[PDB]
Amino acid sequence: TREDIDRKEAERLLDEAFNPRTKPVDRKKIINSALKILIGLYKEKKDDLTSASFISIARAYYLVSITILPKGTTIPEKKKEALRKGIEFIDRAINKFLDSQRAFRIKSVLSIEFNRIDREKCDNIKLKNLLNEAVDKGCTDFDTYEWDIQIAIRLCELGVDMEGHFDNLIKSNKANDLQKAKAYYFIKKDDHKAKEHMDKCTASLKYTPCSHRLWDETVGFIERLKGDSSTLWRDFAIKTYRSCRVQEKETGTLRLRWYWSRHRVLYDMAFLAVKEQAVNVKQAKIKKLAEISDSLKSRFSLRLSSNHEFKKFLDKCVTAYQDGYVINLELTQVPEGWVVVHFYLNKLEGMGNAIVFDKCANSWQYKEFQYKELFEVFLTWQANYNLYKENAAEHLVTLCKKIGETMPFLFCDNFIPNGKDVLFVPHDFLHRLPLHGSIENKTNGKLFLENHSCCYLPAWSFASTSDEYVLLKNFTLQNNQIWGTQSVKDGASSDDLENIRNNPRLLTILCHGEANMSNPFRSMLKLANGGITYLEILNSVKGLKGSQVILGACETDLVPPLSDVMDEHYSVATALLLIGAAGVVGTMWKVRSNKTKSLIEWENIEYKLNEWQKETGGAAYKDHPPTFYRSIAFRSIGFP
Amino acid sequence: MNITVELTFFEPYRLVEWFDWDARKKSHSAMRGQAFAQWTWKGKGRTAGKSFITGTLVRSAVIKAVEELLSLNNGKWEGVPCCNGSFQTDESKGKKPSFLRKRHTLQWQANNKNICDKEEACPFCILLGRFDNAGKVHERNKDYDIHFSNFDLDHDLRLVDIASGRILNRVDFDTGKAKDYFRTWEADYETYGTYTGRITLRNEHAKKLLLASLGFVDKLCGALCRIEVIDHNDELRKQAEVIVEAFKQNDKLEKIRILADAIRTLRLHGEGVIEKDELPDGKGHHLWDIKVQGTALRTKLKELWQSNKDIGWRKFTEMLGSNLYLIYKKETGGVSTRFRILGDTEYYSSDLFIPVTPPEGIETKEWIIVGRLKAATPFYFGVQQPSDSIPGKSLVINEHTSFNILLDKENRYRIPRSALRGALRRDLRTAFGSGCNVSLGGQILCNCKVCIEMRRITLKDSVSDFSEPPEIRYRIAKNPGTATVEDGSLFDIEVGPEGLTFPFVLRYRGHKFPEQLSSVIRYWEENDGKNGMAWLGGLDSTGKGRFALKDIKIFEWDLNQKINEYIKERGMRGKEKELLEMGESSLPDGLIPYKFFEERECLFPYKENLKPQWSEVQYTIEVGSPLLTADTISALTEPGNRDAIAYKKRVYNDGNNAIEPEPRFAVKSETHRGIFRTAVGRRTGDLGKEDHEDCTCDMCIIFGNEHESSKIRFEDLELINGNEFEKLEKHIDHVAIDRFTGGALDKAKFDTYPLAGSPKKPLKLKGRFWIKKGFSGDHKLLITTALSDIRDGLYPLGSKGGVGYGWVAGISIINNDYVHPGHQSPKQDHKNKNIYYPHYFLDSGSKVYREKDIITHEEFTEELLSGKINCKLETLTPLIIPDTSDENGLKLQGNKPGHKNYKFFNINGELMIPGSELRGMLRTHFEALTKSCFAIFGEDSTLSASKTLGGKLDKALHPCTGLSDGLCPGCHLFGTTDYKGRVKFGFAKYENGPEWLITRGNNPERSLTLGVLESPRPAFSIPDDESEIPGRKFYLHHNGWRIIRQKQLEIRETVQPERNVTTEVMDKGNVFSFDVRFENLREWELGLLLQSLDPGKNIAHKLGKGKPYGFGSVKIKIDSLHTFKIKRVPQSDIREYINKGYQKLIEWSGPQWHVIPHIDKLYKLLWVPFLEPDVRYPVLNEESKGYIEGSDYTYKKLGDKDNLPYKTRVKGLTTPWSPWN
RNA sequence: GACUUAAUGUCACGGUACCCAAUUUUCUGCCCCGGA
RNA sequence: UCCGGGGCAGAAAAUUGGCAUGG
Ligand SMILES: [Mg+2]
Ligand SMILES: [Zn+2]
Ligand SMILES: [Zn+2]
Ligand SMILES: [Zn+2]
Ligand SMILES: [Zn+2]
Repeated sequence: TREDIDRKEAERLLDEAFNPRTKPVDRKKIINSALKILIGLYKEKKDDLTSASFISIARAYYLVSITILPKGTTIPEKKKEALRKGIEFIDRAINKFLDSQRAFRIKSVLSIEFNRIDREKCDNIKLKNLLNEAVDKGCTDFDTYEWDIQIAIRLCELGVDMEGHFDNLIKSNKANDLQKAKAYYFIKKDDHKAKEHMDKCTASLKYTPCSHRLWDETVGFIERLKGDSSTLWRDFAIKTYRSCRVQEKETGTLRLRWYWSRHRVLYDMAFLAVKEQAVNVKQAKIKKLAEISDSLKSRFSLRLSSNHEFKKFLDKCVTAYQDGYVINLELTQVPEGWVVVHFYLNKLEGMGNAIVFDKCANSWQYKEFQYKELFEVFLTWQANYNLYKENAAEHLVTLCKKIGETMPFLFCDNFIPNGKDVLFVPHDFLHRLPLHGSIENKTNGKLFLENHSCCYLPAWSFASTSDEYVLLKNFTLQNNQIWGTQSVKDGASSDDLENIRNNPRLLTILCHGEANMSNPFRSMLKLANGGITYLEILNSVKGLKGSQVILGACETDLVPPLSDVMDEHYSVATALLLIGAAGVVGTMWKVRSNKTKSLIEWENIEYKLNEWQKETGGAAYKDHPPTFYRSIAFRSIGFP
Repeated sequence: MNITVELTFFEPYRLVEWFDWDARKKSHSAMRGQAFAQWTWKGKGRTAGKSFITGTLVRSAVIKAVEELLSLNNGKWEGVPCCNGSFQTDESKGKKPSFLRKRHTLQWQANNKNICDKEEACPFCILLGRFDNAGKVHERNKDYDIHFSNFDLDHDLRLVDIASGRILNRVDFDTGKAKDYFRTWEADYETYGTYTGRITLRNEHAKKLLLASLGFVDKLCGALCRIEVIDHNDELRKQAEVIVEAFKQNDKLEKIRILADAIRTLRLHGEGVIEKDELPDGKGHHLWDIKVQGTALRTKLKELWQSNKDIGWRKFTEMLGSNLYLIYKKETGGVSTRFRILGDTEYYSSDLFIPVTPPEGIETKEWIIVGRLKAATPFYFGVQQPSDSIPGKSLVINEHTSFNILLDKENRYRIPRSALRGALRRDLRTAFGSGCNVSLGGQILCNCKVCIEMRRITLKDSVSDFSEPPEIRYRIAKNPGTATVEDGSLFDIEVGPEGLTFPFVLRYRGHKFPEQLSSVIRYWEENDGKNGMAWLGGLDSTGKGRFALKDIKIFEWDLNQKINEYIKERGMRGKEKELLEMGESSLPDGLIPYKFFEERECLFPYKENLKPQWSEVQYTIEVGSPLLTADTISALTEPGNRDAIAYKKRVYNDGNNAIEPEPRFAVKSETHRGIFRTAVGRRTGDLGKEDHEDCTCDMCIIFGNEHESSKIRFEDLELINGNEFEKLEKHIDHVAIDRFTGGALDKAKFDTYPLAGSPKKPLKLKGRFWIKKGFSGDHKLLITTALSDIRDGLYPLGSKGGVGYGWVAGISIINNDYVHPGHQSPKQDHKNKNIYYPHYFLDSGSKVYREKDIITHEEFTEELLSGKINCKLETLTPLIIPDTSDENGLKLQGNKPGHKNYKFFNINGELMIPGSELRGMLRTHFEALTKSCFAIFGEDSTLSASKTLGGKLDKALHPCTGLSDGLCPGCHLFGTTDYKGRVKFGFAKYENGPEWLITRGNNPERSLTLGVLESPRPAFSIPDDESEIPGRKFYLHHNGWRIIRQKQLEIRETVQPERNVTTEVMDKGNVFSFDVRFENLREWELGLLLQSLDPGKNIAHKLGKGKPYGFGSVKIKIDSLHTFKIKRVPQSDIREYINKGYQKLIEWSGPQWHVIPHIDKLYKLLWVPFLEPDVRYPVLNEESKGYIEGSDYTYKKLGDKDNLPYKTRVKGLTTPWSPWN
């Protein structure tokens, strides 16, 4: 009939889409066209179609599902939609009926994918029952159908006995190394051959794009191994993390938001593996922990570091950040007397790490802490701040005290020696914490800054003449003769900041600021006319290379309290760091004018920020919480 | 102790099916609706159930109100210092509560003397039930120090009676399109808005606080609330079946869709249209007089209404129209079903405690802005089909109305709280210039500015006090290639009237009234100079939903001081219309007017973000041509029997609180928007491409795609010249005339009712479009270019625009001397002794060239020149164009009853002829000249016998049916049903010359009485079935009008008054001027068009009534020709165009036009000897009136085969100017 | 009473049925021979 | 053996179809 020829054309289209020869961008379009043909046929025949036509509709829906790559955190709703619709249509095909075997094959693969993405809707026992139905209905043909291999591997992973099809599973040419390893591990328990096949898959991972479902499948395999208390999960996690590193080195900066940020649990798993493996060998393990921690920090920002083309790309990055549609130095290189505290908040476990390197002692050591209570207190501080800026100071102090309570090691002499300058490399919400102002949990406790002149760095990759000052006040010391020719005091002339040259040794942007928690790329320095923002800073201003920027603007270093898909800072101060600024004294929240001007008094570029903060009200946490809040807001960012 | 609590809702509260707590996780719809009103089925079948409100939900609302109340009063109530309470159940201590808080908890400095325990606790802990016997698992009802029982609905109970299922939305701010959607059951808040429950309290110390909390619960179940303390369808379907079957019997099945549309629109007319028989009577009627089961359709509908009077007239009309539509769909190959393949995203959504501590002594207050949203434009609030809108219920059957406007349970228009809230959130995000795209199910609150405001803002679902049925806009999509309606592109949208005012409530609860919220409220206000800018609802791009928020009256509850009176008055929740309509003195105790509303220009976010957001460009189109935006569906319902009428809007007038008595004629905002979009996509070529995915064309950024909103929003082109015209709608008759038979085809006669636009009295249509902030200079210049293109008359507005309708006169923000030899017989017979036939035939040939490379309408191709010709009509003999709007225009029927007397065609008192007649004459001349098909042909008409008329005609000569086989040059240039014409003839306007022909014979001067005008008989032209069809019928240029003048009295006396007609007649030498626009026109095509206009110095055209009588022959003079890619083309290039058109004609055959014999025959048919040949029709016999003695020129002599052979007669009818005697 | 609540934790007012579409395309108010 | 006569007065098409989330 007409239905037969229509569905034959749709099946030809789906098969032409199935093979990897076709480009994915047109593969999606031709799968959608085949689905359009099939759905038009289904609508024109309403509820009485040939069973194989319903099976073809379900296969088209599954093929749509297989081409919907998951986003950074949330599974795309079209993926769940197509899986649900395919399952429903193949259920209609099963109720009224080597064709039943392929119907149950498509049903089982659809249900496998639905269980993988939405385990609650397709629970594991129901999936197991339907997988058994499929395998007793002939779903065993390997070396010709990769799907049968998928049912076989899922069945062996649910825990049923699958030793009979092992030989056919392995001899099949269309089985990837991960399915081979799962078969060798789950039914034959051949840990050596499972290790060999997993090593092969991990080596192949160095080239597969992060969008590939093989990444999620191998993360799930190693997760299952870790839950099984297997002895191979550590090496598998470490090697897969090395593969993720080399791959992320070559993915697009847009796909860092989308698909690389998916493999954060993989970095957590590798961190756990190295931590379990952790005298000299132990120190190398500690340094590898630091490397794993730093590899997750500010990767898309690191790629943010002619003009119109870069502006267009930055606009694309901003649209991708908002979940919109886009239209198309070693860690031991610290200078002497400086201690670097690398942080890492493991999300797979409930712990966070504080890998520290002491350069003078050349000593690596980490301490674990519970960041859940500290995170709740930090969110308390952020909510109270966004409601009441200067009246949340008390909470800030509490938060600071929490940093001294959840992290008492910050005040241990053996951890961070007293008097050693500290460079924090925080992770996740610790990026937004005043680690410089942390108060030790002792009677009359001292802040962290008092003992150590502590500066920050969003990631270790950020670490890397003119001798005049170019203050750009837009709010006395504006008439001081130390200000250079390019310095402006009446109108900020944001265009002049775009046109600042000669790599000044210092410049003060005395203006206002807005954090823009909704979109950190429009975090604005309220300069003249249109305020310059993170988007404009990354493109327009180019003079401040090697500069020592001082930011009197409010909320220069304020970020949305909630962590992004990946750990990056997205602040105005980080924006200026991205254009070559050697150091930034950006402000972490709203401040008064008196403290900013006092900062500018400290000419006197070589003077440490810590001496300031000690002198002017920093120690007065019990005396006056508001003066503490005004004091610590100026974190120091950069590397000497 | 224990008290009965009544929870009254004041806007439609959300409802969801009750699920058990463990089973609730299975369904995400009930998982989300944990704060909704619960509904549990009372029996099998999923038909009837009971609606309740979970006592835990009322308890959560009450403890939230206690949190806010204590936070306002520095952590105290009535002098009793409470503690911060506990909202953290440790998992080791016990099981977590079923509902986990994901919001900031209002906290304060603890002033309690001792820690709270079982022995004694603060009223906050008592209201929490912190230290009672009852715990997280219910065992007994006596274990609760505070107990909130279930709240059963106070009024078995069917679900559809209480609730209506509705799809909500999550519209992306950047793209303007909804990311996803979800469905909830908005229950009736009028008949089922009251819920009774019980609250027991054995700890009287907290009692006062509890009662205060009951007064502080602003909203519950998704609705504002006060918490006080004590089947014709089957029969209609059968009748639809019988009606549709009877229509199918008369092969009028396709008319059933039109009938369903008319029946649905009858709901706007009320009962009287059927009971008083206000439907058009007919000249019977083509649709309302169709015989159904033995009776007329109108009488059948009257009987149906009498039988179905039980349901209201509105409901009866909608149900009958829907049933007729559904049955028609069933009989045409099944009813269309909708199925979103991939994107039907029905989406539904880290335990953490965040204590927020407001500073001690801070002042928090409530500003309740009350006003009226006036629909400055026809508003549309979308809703799904009624089948989808049934609670408790996979293809979905597409109902009659493609787009329904959301309505209240009593058919009143509704502005949802959700839609108005989303529009307010978008405007707030604009005002701040910084806001999030709403994240669903987030672990913590969005602390971005817009989210904080929205969490502090509570609106009210508003229902208009106007329940009359919606108006219907029948939007279509034009095919860019053929400029015709796209296949399958047709949809009726229910829009509410403009000017309809809804209540508007906006409660802000917070410390300081924001500059951005005040900026938004000033943005929405119309005030005096600006326009209201609340773009609520949908269809914003087509000017639907621009609401002016007028009658704004902000108030203020000083919550820190006036909390007791606020609780007493319940925040005036459900009493906001009182705040609108009560005096300043009669306010409640704690409510004071807010005198600190910042003015419009004193709000920086308004001036910087909101004011430049939408720039209004208002302009007035002056149209010197009749304007007709067709409303055929509405044309059928209201009387006059007009086939097509000008579109008119139903406009609400709150001054009289009713629809305006005279509807406002306008070019719909959809038509205006489509004209602009076509202009932009033609200048930029953006209309050319078929796919606009991942696409950034200028038209795509300006006008939006399937995935992005529009940066330009078009409003209606309202006619502001209604009072200027005495007869605003001019009845213009039209009829297709067979190319072979000079008669008026069969069924091709029709009429039109366009607005009386004339060059001297043009129509002024004032319309405006809004431009989004951030338009490129290139895009702004492109919009200006499109506006100027409209100004130059490139795109007429409305139907029949290519025939002389809706031509834009403006906006406000050369000769030929070709000599033709003629024919030997008239020139040689200088004595005028010869008598000729009044019409002859052109047998051009069997071969017709069809161009399958159809010229597109999607761009102005550079190789093809577009422009405008100005042509001078010169009448070398009296011309007759009757003003057939009034068949008694001359008012002489008193002397001669039954006589058809018409004035000359004229609009608004100035003398003109329709551009449709000019196009028809030029098209006949062009088809004959280019050997094109008989585009209009009476095939269905039968001839007296072996076969029909269509069989005799050649296959190649047949009218072009579809673009698949291509179109002939006549149908290529002038268009067909599938293809819009690329030539557009305007209404010729009289300029100078003798105004009228004056004949002393007629008692009414300047008028002339014609003879008998009877239908031509193909039997004379085709004497036998074997003989072929002669060809295209043409008439000669002769002075038979002089004969009519000398026999005026004889014609009047001998001919019956009803047999003939009298007309106002032109004189010799009258001059008209008409414009002829063309787009994407070939050089040879333009040359051929110019030649067909002005063929030569002696060749003239024939146009008007009385062509066989020698009337209505005109000379066209091209005095100017402008082209643009606007430069005036010199006569040299014009002659070059005509020469290459001659070359194309020669290539077709395989500048002296007589060389090719068929063109010579055509032009000698149009040759003007004036010489004075005598031409008149033969008489029947030797005894008939008007006979000349001693002449063989009679039809008896020319009818018999023996005396006049059939073949010789056929040859003579094919030979122009042939001597008949 | 149950239907139908769990209680030291419900931002669903946490979510514009939104986005795209020209009621349009073709047509001269025109015209002569037969009927029993 | 006969001396009149109107015609169409809308026909056909569409009546919904799509809605980019990874180069
Ligand atoms: Mg209790
Ligand atoms: Zn208490
Ligand atoms: Zn938000
Ligand atoms: Zn485009
Ligand atoms: Zn044709």
